[PDB]
Formats: sequence, structure tokens, C-alpha cells
Amino acid sequence: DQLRQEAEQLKNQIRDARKACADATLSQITNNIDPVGRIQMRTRRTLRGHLAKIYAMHWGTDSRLLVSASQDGKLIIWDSYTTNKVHAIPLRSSWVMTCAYAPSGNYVACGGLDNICSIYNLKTREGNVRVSRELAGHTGYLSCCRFLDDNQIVTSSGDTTCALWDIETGQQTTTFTGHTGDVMSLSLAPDTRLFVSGACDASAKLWDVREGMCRQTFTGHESDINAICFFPNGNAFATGSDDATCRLFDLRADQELMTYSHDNIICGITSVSFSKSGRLLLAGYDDFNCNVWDALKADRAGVLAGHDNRVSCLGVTDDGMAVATGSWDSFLKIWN
Amino acid sequence: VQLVESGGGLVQPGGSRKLSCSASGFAFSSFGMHWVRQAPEKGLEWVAYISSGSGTIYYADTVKGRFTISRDDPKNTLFLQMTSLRSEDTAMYYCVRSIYYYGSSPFDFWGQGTTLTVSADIVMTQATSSVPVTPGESVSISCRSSKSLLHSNGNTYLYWFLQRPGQSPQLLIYRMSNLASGVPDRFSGSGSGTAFTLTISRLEAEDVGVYYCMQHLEYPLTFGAGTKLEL
Amino acid sequence: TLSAEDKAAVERSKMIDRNLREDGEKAAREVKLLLLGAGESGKSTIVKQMKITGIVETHFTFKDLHFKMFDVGAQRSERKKWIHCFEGVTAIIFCVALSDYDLVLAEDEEMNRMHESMKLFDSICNNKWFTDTSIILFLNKKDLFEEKIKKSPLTICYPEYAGSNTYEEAAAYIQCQFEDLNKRKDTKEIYTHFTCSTDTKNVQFVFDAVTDVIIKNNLKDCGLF
Amino acid sequence: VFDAVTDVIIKNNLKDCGLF
Amino acid sequence: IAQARKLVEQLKMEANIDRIKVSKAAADLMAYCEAHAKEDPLLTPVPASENPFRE
Amino acid sequence: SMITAITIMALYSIVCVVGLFGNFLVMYVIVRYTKMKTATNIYIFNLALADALATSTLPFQSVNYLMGTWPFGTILCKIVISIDYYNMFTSIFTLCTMSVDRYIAVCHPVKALDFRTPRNAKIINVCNWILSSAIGLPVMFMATTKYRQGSIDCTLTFSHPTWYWENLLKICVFIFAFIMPVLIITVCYGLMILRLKSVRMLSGSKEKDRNLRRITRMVLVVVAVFIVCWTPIHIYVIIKALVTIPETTFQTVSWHFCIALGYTNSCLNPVLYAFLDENFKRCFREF
Amino acid sequence: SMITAITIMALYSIVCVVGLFGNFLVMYVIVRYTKMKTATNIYIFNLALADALATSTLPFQSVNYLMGTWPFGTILCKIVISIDYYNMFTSIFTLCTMSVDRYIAVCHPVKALDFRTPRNAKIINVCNWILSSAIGLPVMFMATTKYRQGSIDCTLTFSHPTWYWENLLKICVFIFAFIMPVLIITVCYGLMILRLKSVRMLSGSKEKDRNLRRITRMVLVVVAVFIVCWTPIHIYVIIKALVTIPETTFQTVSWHFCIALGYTNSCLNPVLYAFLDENFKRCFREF
Ligand SMILES: CC(C)CCC[C@@H](C)[C@H]1CC[C@H]2[C@@H]3CC=C4C[C@@H](O)CC[C@]4(C)[C@H]3CC[C@]12C
Ligand SMILES: CC(C)CCC[C@@H](C)[C@H]1CC[C@H]2[C@@H]3CC=C4C[C@@H](O)CC[C@]4(C)[C@H]3CC[C@]12C
Ligand SMILES: CC(C)CCC[C@@H](C)[C@H]1CC[C@H]2[C@@H]3CC=C4C[C@@H](O)CC[C@]4(C)[C@H]3CC[C@]12C
Ligand SMILES: CC(C)CCC[C@@H](C)[C@H]1CC[C@H]2[C@@H]3CC=C4C[C@@H](O)CC[C@]4(C)[C@H]3CC[C@]12C
Ligand SMILES: CC(C)CCC[C@@H](C)[C@H]1CC[C@H]2[C@@H]3CC=C4C[C@@H](O)CC[C@]4(C)[C@H]3CC[C@]12C
Ligand SMILES: CC(C)CCC[C@@H](C)[C@H]1CC[C@H]2[C@@H]3CC=C4C[C@@H](O)CC[C@]4(C)[C@H]3CC[C@]12C
Ligand SMILES: CC(C)CCC[C@@H](C)[C@H]1CC[C@H]2[C@@H]3CC=C4C[C@@H](O)CC[C@]4(C)[C@H]3CC[C@]12C
Ligand SMILES: CC(C)CCC[C@@H](C)[C@H]1CC[C@H]2[C@@H]3CC=C4C[C@@H](O)CC[C@]4(C)[C@H]3CC[C@]12C
Ligand SMILES: CC(C)CCC[C@@H](C)[C@H]1CC[C@H]2[C@@H]3CC=C4C[C@@H](O)CC[C@]4(C)[C@H]3CC[C@]12C
Ligand SMILES: CC(C)CCC[C@@H](C)[C@H]1CC[C@H]2[C@@H]3CC=C4C[C@@H](O)CC[C@]4(C)[C@H]3CC[C@]12C
Ligand SMILES: C[C@@H](Cc1ccsc1)NC(=O)NC[C@H](Cc1ccc(O)cc1)N(C)C
Ligand SMILES: C[C@@H](Cc1ccsc1)NC(=O)NC[C@H](Cc1ccc(O)cc1)N(C)C
Repeated sequence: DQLRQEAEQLKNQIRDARKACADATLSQITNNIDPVGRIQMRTRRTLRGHLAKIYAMHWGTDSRLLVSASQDGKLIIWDSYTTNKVHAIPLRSSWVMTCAYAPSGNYVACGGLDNICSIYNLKTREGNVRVSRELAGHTGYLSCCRFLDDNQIVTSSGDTTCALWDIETGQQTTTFTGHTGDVMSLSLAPDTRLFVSGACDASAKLWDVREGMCRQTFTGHESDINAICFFPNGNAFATGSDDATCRLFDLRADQELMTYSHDNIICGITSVSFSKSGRLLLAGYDDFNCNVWDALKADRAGVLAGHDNRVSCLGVTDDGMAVATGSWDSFLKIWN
Repeated sequence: VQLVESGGGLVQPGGSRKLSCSASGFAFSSFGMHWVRQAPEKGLEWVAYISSGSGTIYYADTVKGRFTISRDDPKNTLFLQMTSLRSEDTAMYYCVRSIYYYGSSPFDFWGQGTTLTVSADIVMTQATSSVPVTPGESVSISCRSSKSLLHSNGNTYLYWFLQRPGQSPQLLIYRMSNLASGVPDRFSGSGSGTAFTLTISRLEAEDVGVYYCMQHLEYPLTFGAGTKLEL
Repeated sequence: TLSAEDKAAVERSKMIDRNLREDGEKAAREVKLLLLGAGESGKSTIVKQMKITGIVETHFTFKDLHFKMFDVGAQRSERKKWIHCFEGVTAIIFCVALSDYDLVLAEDEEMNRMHESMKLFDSICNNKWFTDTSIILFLNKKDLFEEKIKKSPLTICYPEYAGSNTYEEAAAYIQCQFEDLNKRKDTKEIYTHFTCSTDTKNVQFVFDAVTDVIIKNNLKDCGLF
Repeated sequence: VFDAVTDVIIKNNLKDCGLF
Repeated sequence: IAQARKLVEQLKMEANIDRIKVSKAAADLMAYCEAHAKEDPLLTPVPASENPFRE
Repeated sequence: SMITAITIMALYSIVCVVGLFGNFLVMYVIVRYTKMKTATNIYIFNLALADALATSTLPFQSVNYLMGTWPFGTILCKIVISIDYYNMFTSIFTLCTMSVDRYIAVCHPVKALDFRTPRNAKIINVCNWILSSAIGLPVMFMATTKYRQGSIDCTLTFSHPTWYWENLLKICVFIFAFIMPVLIITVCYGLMILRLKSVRMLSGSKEKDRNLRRITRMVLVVVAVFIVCWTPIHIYVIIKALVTIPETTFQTVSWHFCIALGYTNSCLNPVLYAFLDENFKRCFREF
Repeated sequence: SMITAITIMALYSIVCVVGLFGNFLVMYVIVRYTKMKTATNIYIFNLALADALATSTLPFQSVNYLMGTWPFGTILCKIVISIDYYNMFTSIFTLCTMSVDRYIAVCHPVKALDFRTPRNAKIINVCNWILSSAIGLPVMFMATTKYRQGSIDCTLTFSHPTWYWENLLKICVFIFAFIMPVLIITVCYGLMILRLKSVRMLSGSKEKDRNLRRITRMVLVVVAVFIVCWTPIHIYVIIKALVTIPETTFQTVSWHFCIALGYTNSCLNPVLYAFLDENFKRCFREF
């Protein structure tokens, strides 16, 4: 009674602090900078052989290897330059909604409707990609996972909970709880000390890895959040939702910096990512097209086409050379 | 992971002998398989290669036709069929597993070797046959090539093998810059086409042996003469 | 042009291409079925009839046709966000128990299991991801329904049904009420079968319903439909 | 007489077959 | 009451955080993007020889 | 004399222009948009290809009747007659194969999963071209030019005895391109309609029942068009072989009119098999 | 168990011994005495040769049932199955050709002069072996040995889909070796009897009329023996393909008894076609 009414007063105090801290709209400030203009990207490689619905991809840190998750029960690790397949990992559960590639390149994660995060060792002496660790103890479907290290990984799940996993021990060290809705995506910051996770209550919550508590909560979006990606410096993050908008939140400013709403597109956003500079925001949509959004001019720098079905996933590589977008038509297409 | 060869002994010249190497502890069907021979008082020499799935087969020009290589994936055994063995084939034959992908480490595990006694093209060059050394000093080992091994994709295919006396040769550095699994950080490879260098930071007694250089730009594969360290 | 490793790297990729296409052709032949319903419906029962955390996958082979049954009842998460995964499925096996009208829900607020099951069927049948997918409806526990309907009428739980208290009439009435929830009847069939611990007839029913879906797919494949 | 000439050819063909 | 009390205590920490001006926040985004503008291969197209992806 | 000549030449011309238009338009839509990713569309592509080659023979036949002689020479006479006979059997066997395809699709649905794959469709189609090669290659050899009354005649010359082998080929064309395909088409589509009536998806509501009617009518027209087109040309060759008939103005038109109906099926095979499919109708609606 | 085994093995043995005796005796009399100087005798030689090769398959089939496995090995399995199928079609096409021979001999006597020559008889016979090669050569490839329950089985393995190509071969054997030959034999001999009744040599006196009866009876037995022998084996394969039947002692005998009737025609082809001819009867009377 008194507690919950105090929470309403504290929430209004935060709304007061947000309105007070804001004086100048971001679109007014960035008017001086010239627009990037039409940015045309041509297909460079088309990756074939999935034969099923792709859900996730993740780049390697060498900017050449990438893993991809398909619904035939096969994780495929790709040589992006020569179109060759590096590994084909047979999965026990065909329903896999995410995949991660370790920064060292040793391990590969996947997760989905089986509620099990499976870690796959690539540099084993036997030469076949075998299961190193099966992480269990989520009540909901895994939607996203990213390697902090060869021993640490943060996974998002459909039980409104994120968790920090010890791969060698096999149990969750830090449990991140507090989401009112099911978490759908996570992104690691470059320092990997903090991460932010968007859930189905239209909220994006900043989490601290070492402490284990929620530092900040962002409630700009309307319906529910599907994607989230950090800005390259580590202070901002654009967030993709299912209301045809992409919103940019700053950790320090604690406000929505910019919104990306265009009229004729009413469909949702599956995946977002940033370029190497951060000037381009590339968002996968459901209208079979990837739109390139300028970070500061709030325009459409470019449009990627050629996908039969909706683009499930989109990651921009480490150096920033290429962009590979995965769609539900079993084709990965690399855009440079 | 273990490779043991069988089928040795004394063979009459012009006779026929069929070697078999049994593989244990690794997925045999996914590795390509090499035969490498070593004369008793000379360096290594490549014989034959069969790929995974038997898709391609390569031989050296001096062993072409007489030797037959096959593999059986359900039984995990590599078969070498030999016809009309001559007096130059008195060598110990090794089995080698080699996986090939971006970032792979082929030639990583070598077999034990089967002694065979008979009773009657890029050329890798070794500057020095044998340099005497002491533990605790840097050892510069240099191999040179008859052709620039720098391919257009940026991968220079040089392999540094160490063969300790009475032991199988082991991979140290693959593709001239990358350390194989289990190799100390002290080993380090550098160079470019036609000029290569091998260095050891802090020499140990177990590092003593014969150091081979092998190109892998085009077939047939050619080993160096080797460099021997003594204490 | 390609170096000696690069040719072998392409050769490794071609062997993987051979392995994936064989698994892809095998997966296309295999029939995928989605298992839905309440927890007390008898999902556990009907799986055991056909054999004899996360996804429970059931593999059974009837008349040279491989079946995959995916039980999703263990998940507590919101279904709307992961229901898009099962778009390319052959049929929906939706099981409910007929004796649940009498039963009272765990939640404190008054509610009806039949009314929960109809809303459970309504979101599945009218789903945008399930428009071309037929639903194989199972009505379970009819022997327990037969005993309960003599003692306790169907009229009491909701006044709308004015039919006489007959076992055959009530079971037929509950059958069409699920079928009345279908809003696209032309492109979606509802296959209803009354099950009380039945034998191979349950498997035969599923096989008969799946056979018409394969006809529906092949006729679309021919272009006539 | 054409009928008679044809008739002989039939007899020759039947003797050729061996039936006659 | 007990679970709502945990929500209030969590919400207290979110209120007590320092915040920087939006225009100062705007400056950080503009400075980082302009510094790395020429480094970004997507803004400025790489020559085809240096580009690892080729026809 | 002249009105008869303009009637027959236009009859070939209408069949040739509409035949080349329809056949190449179906090979365009499939290669550009479909890209032969579907098993059924592979058969339609092989059907349009076989019909277009047969339609290509029509200007050569046109010139032959109009001039009254074959001016194209011996080496092309070998080619043009070969393309005529080989692609006739190729087109009709593709009609048989799609009849076998649609039969297995409905009546045997579990084994149709093995059958209706893009890998299997390519194998059976190549076998159809190989089975037609069994008669295609001898037609290439036997075709020569014979001087009759100072007019070159482009026709199949047979080894001695001429009367035996010429009629033997006519029986094989009668059996393998008419009698056996009618057995394939009528029975397989006939049993298909019986199974569709048993299927409870097409039964039921009037809207679902109406879709059963349009499929049944489309099947019956497909059976009828094969019967309506190829029955006059096959029987009239048999009557011409059996009974000597006097050359007449009506008799001259009747020979070429029965030839025109034979190619009219090839003209109408894009209309029936390609344009009436709902998959192609989605493509034209979208594009 | 044992009485059943001795019954089936003797059934093959009686057919094999009488078949090899009759067939080689006809190839002996023709080569020694006739020396193939007559067109009709060339067909009888090719008939006896095709039947003898088919009869040669019978000891291999005998061993296969008795032991329950194929001990002869893969390379001979390819040969023995090939000789079985190829010489079946070769024998039956020779029956068709002699039906065509006797039809042209009576009904078309002027063109029979072109037809019934030793030069033409050699050409048509070689074509019969070539037409059988169209199915003979694929049987050579497809035949392999398959291990079933540790027992080698000598049978035709088919490419995927197995169910489609296996039944497709069964239809072709049904059509080309039974359905089409019955059409050839019944019609050509049937029209032959109608022409013979019109011929006034066989009509007239009772002695001449009696010769019409013996020719008509000999023709009808020839038509009947082909019908009596090959009808059980063809239909029972179709019933075995359509309807799964339980293995029974009576069912086991019925399979091999229908096989025995198939070769029984080859046993009785020397009796009907060679010994009943008046030309051969003069040879045995003289010698
Ligand atoms: C002179 C020509 C007409 C003689 C016959 C040529 C044969 C060998 C050609 C003509 C038509 C061709 C087919 C046409 C269409 C397809 C579908 C395509 O997705 C795979 C190749 C495939 C299956 C072709 C295979 C080769 C083919 C059958
Ligand atoms: C199942 C279907 C495809 C079988 C079709 C068989 C037909 C079309 C083929 C197969 C063998 C072919 C015969 C092979 C040999 C000759 C001898 C030649 O001097 C005249 C043509 C002739 C007589 C061919 C006519 C056509 C033919 C009979
Ligand atoms: C095809 C094989 C298997 C059967 C052949 C049957 C033979 C005997 C039949 C069928 C076709 C017939 C020919 C059809 C047409 C004519 C033209 C006529 O003015 C003279 C008789 C003649 C020339 C027939 C002679 C007999 C014939 C050749
Ligand atoms: C093969 C070509 C040349 C002639 C075709 C003849 C047709 C009319 C005959 C021969 C083989 C017969 C088929 C044999 C087997 C079956 C399977 C059965 O469950 C349904 C009937 C069906 C499908 C028959 C229908 C009629 C059929 C297709
Ligand atoms: C049933 C329909 C579809 C097809 C009918 C085809 C047959 C029966 C018809 C069509 C063309 C007709 C022929 C047309 C021309 C002539 C020439 C004339 O001097 C004698 C009659 C004769 C030979 C006709 C006989 C019957 C015929 C062959
Ligand atoms: C393995 C064998 C059976 C395959 C078929 C071989 C063929 C080529 C052989 C077997 C039977 C042989 C024929 C047997 C009888 C005669 C009659 C003789 O006066 C001329 C040669 C001639 C016409 C032979 C020609 C060649 C022939 C047809
Ligand atoms: C006029 C008479 C002689 C024609 C006889 C044609 C028959 C016996 C021959 C000619 C072409 C042959 C087919 C050619 C190719 C194949 C594909 C193979 O994988 C199975 C056998 C099969 C299907 C053959 C079956 C027998 C066959 C159909
Ligand atoms: C020969 C070509 C031209 C026509 C082929 C017709 C096809 C569609 C028909 C004829 C023979 C039929 C097969 C005959 C026998 C069986 C065994 C039965 O237990 C299952 C169906 C099955 C396997 C049939 C499937 C359909 C079938 C293959
Ligand atoms: C060719 C094989 C495969 C099938 C044979 C089919 C038979 C029943 C058909 C097809 C060709 C027909 C023949 C066509 C021509 C003639 C010449 C005529 O003056 C007498 C009837 C006769 C002889 C026909 C009799 C019946 C016939 C022989
Ligand atoms: C008309 C004469 C010449 C030939 C008759 C052949 C047919 C009709 C006969 C001969 C052999 C008979 C078969 C003999 C054995 C069996 C096995 C039994 O469990 C079912 C009946 C069945 C399958 C019979 C069906 C009818 C059958 C196939
Ligand atoms: C003028 C004749 C010859 C020719 C060929 C190429 S240029 C000139 N052309 C024809 O007769 N064409 C009709 C036949 C159909 C046919 C053939 C034989 C039959 O016994 C029965 C029907 N064609 C479609 C193959
Ligand atoms: C045991 C079987 C296999 C074999 C062959 C050589 S050793 C063993 N032998 C057979 O079946 N022989 C009968 C057939 C007749 C036949 C064949 C296929 C049909 O569809 C219908 C009839 N033979 C005369 C060719």
C-alpha cells in the first residue's frame, strides 16, 4: 500500500529528473553535420546449405569466421571469404533460437526452446565438434547468449531472467532477475563489465556483471523489445522493438536520444547492430528488407533487399568491413 | 589420439606388401591421411596423400604408379598397397592426420613408424646441417625455398617439424606463424618467401633434435634436409 | 589459383554439402507435429499410446512415415514470442480432456477449464502463423466424461446449451463448439477424435489426418489447389 | 487367273511354313 | 508487500545516479563518430584490392 | 487453288505464332522467377521446351506444303524430321509423367515424399528424353531426300521391305504416342478424381465443394484436350495406310488440319498446365 | 518340409531335362540337315536357341530355392539374371515374329515374296535380339547380390525410388512380354484362319477339309499354349506386387509352379513349332 504508492512517487521523481536534464533535442544538435547520403551495399557472398529457417548469426573477431543457427539442427561455421563451410555441428534439439561465437574462437554456443545452452569445443584434439558443456536451469526459452570469455557467458531466457554462467563449473554464478517480461536479446559492452538486456515489457535494463544488480531501466518503447546492441564506445545502445521504431538510449543521459520511425513500414525489428564508427545503424526488419539508419541525421542511408523471407538476424563484423544478414529463406548474404 | 603402423619386416625387392595403420581416439573419416618416409641416414620425404572421403589422391613423381593408397572409414584403417618395391624404399613409413580448414592445424599428429628393409617442384634448402648449441642461448634455424611460398590470400605454407632421436616427428609451427597445440611459446617462426627463420628463446634439453622445413604450396610435398642440434 | 589447402578446404565444404542435403531430404520426409493443450489434458497419456524441461520430442514410425511430435507444455514463457517458430509444421495435435467442465482452476479467481481451453484453441486456430495448418483435435477422458455427465449436467456450468442431458448429444455439442471457433474453415480442417485409452486407432487417426495434409501440400505443389 | 496364281503362292507359303 | 518492498529498494538506486547533459551526451556521440569516420569501411567504400570480398 | 493455300498456310501460321509465344513465355517465367526450385515446375519447363522445339518444325513444314518441295537440303531434312518425331514423343511422355506425378501426389502421399523431389524430377525427365531417343535416333538416320517428279521430298525412307518397316513405325507411333498415353492419362487422372472425392477437405461446405469442381473440370479438360487433339491425326494416318484415298481439295486440307490439331495441344499445354496452376497465378498477380 | 522340397525341385528338374533335350535336338537337326537354307527354319533355330538359354537358367534357379541362398557369386548373378530376362523377351518376340511370318504368308502372299526370304529372316531375327537388348542390358547392370538374414539373394536392385522403378519394370514385362504378344498372336493367327477358310484349296472335298481342321487346331493350340503358360506367372507377380500375401506352403509351391509353366512353353516350343511342321516330319521319316 504505502510501499507501492512510494514506488509511484519515486518513478515520477525519475520522470522529473529526465525532463529536467533534457534541454536540447538530439536532432536539433546534429543538424550541423551533413547527411551521409545514399549508401549502396552490394551482395558479395551468398551462403547456401542451411535448408531451414535461420535465426541467429555471430561474427568472429578475426572478421572472417561466422557461426549460424538453422532449424535443421545444424550450426554451420562459415568461411566468409571463400564461401566454404568450416564446421557443421549436429544439434540434439532442432529448435535453436540463438548462437554465439567466442572471442578467442575456441567455443560456440547455441540455445533455444530446449532451455539448454550448449557449448561446443572447436579446437579439440579429436577433430569433431563435440559438446563441452550443457548449461541447464532456465525455465524459459533461450533467446540470446554472448561469450564474455572461454569460461564465462551471459544467456537471456524466456523466464524473465538473465544469468552469468561458469562454463567449467556448469552452474550459474550470478542470476539477473527483475524483468516483468520475457527477455529477448542481450549485447556485451566492449569492456564486458556491463550488459543491457531488452525484455517483452518494452524495457531495456542495464546490468552489471560483477555486482549483479540493475543499474538503469529504460522504458521508451511501446509493446515489446526483440533486439539490442551497444554503441561501439560503450555508452549508448540502440534498441529494436515490434512497433516499427528503433530507439537510442544513453547510459549516462538516461533518456531516449533518438527514435527511428518511418511511416510506410509498420512491421517489427528482429535485429540491430552498429558500424565500426557507429554512424550507421543497420536494422533487420520484417518487410524482407534491411534499412541502414544514420545514427545522427535520423534518415535512411541505404536499403538492403533480396531476402525472400524476413531477416531474422544481423551482425556487423569487428573491423567493420562486412555485414551479414540472415533470413528465413536459408540464405546468408554478406553486404559490403 | 593414437596411430600405430603394422606390416614391416624384410621385403624382397619387387615383392608386394600391404601396410595398415589403425586409428584410435579421433574421427578418422574427417582427416586427410599422409604417408611420409624417412631414410635411416637421410631426412624426411613425402609419399602419398588421400583426402577425407577419398575425393583426391596425390603422389610424388618418384613414387607414382608403384604405390597405392586407400582408406576405410567404417574400420578406421589406412591401407598402403605397395607393388614392385625397389632398393630406395628402405625407409620408415609414418601415418599423418591432417584436417584442412581456415585456422586448422594439419600435420599435427604423426604415427609411430613401421621399419621397412629391402635387401638387394619446390626444393627446400637447409643452410647448416648441424650447429652445436648450449642450453640457454637463442638458436637461429633458417630454411630457404626454391619458390616464393607467399600465396595471394596471405597464407605462407611452411611447417616446422621437430624429430627427437628415437621418437616420432612432431609439429611445432604451422603456416610459419602459428604455434601448434602443445608447443611452448619459446618457438617462433618468421620470414617471407624464399627466406625463413626459426627461433628458440630459451633452449631446453628436450628441444634437441632434427628440425625439418616443409612447403605446402603445391604437390608433391618436399621436406628439408633437416638441422641437428647437439649439446 | 587455389592453394593446396584451399582446394582441400573447398573439398571439405563439398563433403559437408553432401551431408547437409542428405539430412535436409531426410528432414523433409519426416512429418513434424505440434502437441498443444492444457497440462491435465493427457499429453503424457496420448504420447505413450502412440509409442506402444523444454521440448519433449517423440519419434514414432507408422506405415513408413516418420513422425515428430513436439511437446511444448513444459515452458512457462509467453507463447506469442516463440509461436512463430512452428510455422512450417504439418499439423497441430491439440488435446483437451472432456471431463474438465466439472474441474475448477487453481487460480483463486473463478474460471472454467472449458472456457480456458476454448481460449487456448482460439489463439492457436486464429493465429497468423497457423493459417494453412490443420488442427488434429483430441477430446480426451470420454469415459470419465460419460460418468460425470449422468451425475452432473452440462447446462449448469453455462446456460447457453439447452439440449437434453445425453452423452452422445453433449460430446457432439462440445465437438462443434471448438469447430465454431475456427474463423477460416475453407483452408483449415479440424480433425476430431474421441479417445479413452484407445489403441492404434489413435495412431491411425493421426496418420489419416496427416495423409490429407500431405495431399493438401502435394495439390498445392501441383498447383491445382 | 490372278486368283489362281495367288492361290498357288498361298500353298507354297504354307509348305514353306511347314503347316501344310 | 515483501516482493514490492524489493522493487522499491531497487528503484531507489536507479534514482540516485548522476546524469550528464543531453548536449554533452550529444558531443560524445559526434566526437566518436567523426574520429572513426574514415576508419569505417561502410561509410567510405574500400578499394577492391584491399577489400577481401571480390567478384 | 489460292483460297485453299491461304487457308492452310494461315492455319499453320496461327498455330506457329501462338505456339512459339506461349512456350517461350513459360520458359521465361520459370527461369527468371521460379528458377526451377520446385519438382512440378521442372516438368512444366521440360513440357514447354519439348513443345517449343515441335512448334519450331512448323515453319519448315509450312514452306514444304506451300512451295511443294523441300528446298532446305538433305542435312537439314535429317534434323527437321528428327526434331518433329523426337519432341512429339518427348512432349507426350511429359504429359504421361505429369499424369504419373499428379497420381502419386494424391493417391500415394507417403511415397510421394520420395517421388516429388527436385532430385527425382530431374532423373525421370532425363529418362523421358532418353526413351524418346530410342525412336529419335533412328528417325535421324532414316530421313533422306527423295526426288519425286523433280520435287525434293523430305520423308523417312525405310530399308527393304519398305512396306513392312513403314507400317511398323506407324503402329509404334499409334501405340506409344496415342494408345499407351491415353491409358496412362485416363486411368491415373480417373483414379485421382475418385481419391479426391474421398478426401474430406474438398468435401463439406459449398466453397470447399466448389474447389473440388474446378479441379475435376481442369483434370477433365486436360484429359479431353489430349484426346481431342491427337485422335484425328493418329486415325487418319491409319486410314491413309489401310485404304488408298483419292486426292481432293477437302482431302488435302484434312491432312494438314489433323497435323494442326496435333501441334494445337502443344500450343494449349502452356494454357492448361502452366497458366491454370495457382502457383503461376500468384506470380502474375504479384508481378 | 521335405516332401514339398522334393516336389518343387523335381518340377524344375522335369522342365529342365525335357527343355534342354528338346531345344538342343532342334538346333542339331537344323544345323546338320537343313543348314538354315529356308527362311522359316531360321526363325525356328532362333526360337530353339532362345529357349535353350532360358532353360539353362533353371539349374541356377533350382540351387537358389533348395539351398535358400545364392552361392554362385555376384559376377555370375549378373549373368544368370540377364540370361533369364533377355532370352524370355527373345523367345516371346520370336513367337510374335513367326506369328507375323505366318500372317504375311497367307493373308498378303505377294508381299510375302519380299518378306519370306532367308535374307529378310536374318535381319528381323537380329532386330529381335536387339529389341530384347533394350531390356537385356539394364538387367545386367541392376542385378546385384543383397545380404538378407545372412543369405545371399540374387535379385534386381533398383535406384531410388525403389518402389517406382521396381513396379515399372513389372508393368513393362506384363505389357511387352504378355499383353502386346497376346495381341500379336491372337489377331494375326485369328485373321489367318479367316483367310484360310476363304481359300478354296482347303475347302471342298472331305480330305481337303480335314487338312483345314488340322491346321486350324494346330494354330489354336499354339495360341492356347502361349496363353496357358504365361498367364499364371504374369498375373501372380501383379497380385504379389499389389496385395501382400502371407507365406504358406501352398503359396511357396504356387510361386515356383507359375515359374515352371513359364519355361514349360519353352519346353513345348520344339514340339509345337518344330516337330509338328511337315518339313521336319519328312526329315525324321527319311532319316
Ligand atoms: C537436343 C536435345 C533436345 C536432346 C536432349 C537433351 C537433354 C540431355 C537435356 C534437354 C532438357 C534438359 C533438362 C532441362 C531441365 C532441367 C531442369 C534443371 O533444373 C536440371 C537440368 C534439367 C533436368 C535438364 C537436363 C538435361 C536435359 C534433359
Ligand atoms: C516405354 C516406351 C518409351 C518404349 C518405346 C519404344 C519405341 C518408341 C522404340 C524403341 C525401339 C525402337 C525401334 C528400334 C529399331 C528400329 C529398327 C529401325 O530400322 C526402324 C525403327 C525401329 C523399329 C525403332 C522404332 C521405335 C522403337 C520401337
Ligand atoms: C508391328 C509388328 C509387331 C506386327 C506387324 C503386323 C504386320 C503383319 C501387319 C501390321 C501392319 C500391316 C500393314 C498395314 C498396311 C498395309 C497397306 C496395305 O495396302 C497392304 C498391307 C499392309 C502393308 C499391311 C501388311 C501387314 C502388316 C505389316
Ligand atoms: C505403363 C504404360 C505404358 C501403360 C499404363 C497401363 C495402365 C492403364 C495400367 C498398368 C499398370 C496399372 C496399375 C498397377 C498398379 C496400381 C496400384 C494400385 O494401388 C492402383 C491401380 C494401379 C495404379 C494400376 C492402374 C492401371 C495401370 C497403371
Ligand atoms: C473423334 C474425333 C475427335 C476424331 C475423329 C477422327 C476421324 C474419325 C475423322 C477425322 C478426319 C476424317 C477423314 C477426313 C477425310 C477423309 C478423306 C475422304 O476421302 C474419306 C473420309 C476421310 C478419310 C475421313 C474419315 C474419318 C476421319 C479420319
Ligand atoms: C549373348 C548373345 C545371346 C547375345 C545376342 C547375340 C546375337 C548378336 C547373335 C545370337 C543369335 C545369332 C543369330 C543366330 C542365327 C542366325 C542365322 C544365320 O543363318 C545367320 C546369323 C544369325 C542371324 C545370327 C546373327 C547373330 C545373333 C543374332
Ligand atoms: C517395342 C518393344 C521392344 C519396346 C520394349 C521397351 C522396354 C522393354 C525397354 C526399353 C527401354 C527400357 C528402360 C530403359 C531404362 C530404364 C531405367 C532403369 O533404371 C530401369 C529399367 C528401365 C526402365 C528400362 C526398362 C525396360 C525398357 C522400358
Ligand atoms: C509405368 C509408368 C508409365 C506409370 C506408373 C504408374 C504408377 C503411378 C503406379 C503403377 C504401379 C503402382 C505401384 C504398384 C504397387 C504398389 C505396391 C503397393 O503396396 C503400394 C503402391 C504401389 C507402390 C503402387 C504405387 C503407384 C504405381 C507405381
Ligand atoms: C505392335 C504390337 C505391340 C501390338 C499389335 C496390336 C495389333 C492388335 C494391331 C495394331 C496394328 C493392327 C494392324 C494394322 C494393319 C492391318 C492390315 C490390314 O490389312 C489387316 C489388319 C491389320 C493387320 C491390323 C490388325 C490389328 C493390329 C496388328
Ligand atoms: C486363367 C488361367 C490360365 C490363369 C489363372 C491365373 C490366376 C487367375 C490364378 C492362378 C494362381 C492363383 C493364385 C494362387 C495362389 C494364391 C495365394 C492365395 O493365398 C491367394 C490366392 C492366390 C493369389 C491365387 C489367385 C489367383 C491365381 C493368381
Ligand atoms: C509432313 C510430315 C513430314 C515432315 C516432318 C518434318 S518436316 C516434314 N510431317 C508430319 O507428318 N507431321 C505430323 C507428325 C505426326 C505423326 C507422325 C507419324 C504418324 O504415324 C502419325 C502422326 N509429327 C507431329 C511427328
Ligand atoms: C527367382 C527369380 C530371380 C532369378 C533370375 C535368375 S536366377 C534367379 N527368377 C524368376 O522370377 N523367373 C521368372 C521370370 C518371369 C517374370 C519376371 C518378371 C516379372 O515381372 C514377371 C515374370 N523369368 C522367366 C524372367
